[PDB]
Amino acid sequence: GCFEDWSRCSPSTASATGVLWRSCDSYCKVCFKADRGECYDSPSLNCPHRLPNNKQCRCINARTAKDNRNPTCWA
Repeated sequence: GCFEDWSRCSPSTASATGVLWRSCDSYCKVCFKADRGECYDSPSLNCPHRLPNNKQCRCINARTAKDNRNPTCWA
């Protein structure tokens, strides 16, 4: 139940702050030039916003390595 990054590709809980929790589809898209991100949440936790754990995603069909060309890839 850690929704914020899980929300990157799941339009439900529109929230983001600081790190932005861009970890999933947003990050995989531009950085590893993946096809999509799998926005799942850490099921072991149920955390209500400002989820400092909620950086968890698979970059599907990631075509590149960690890349720096995008400001949203700076992390």
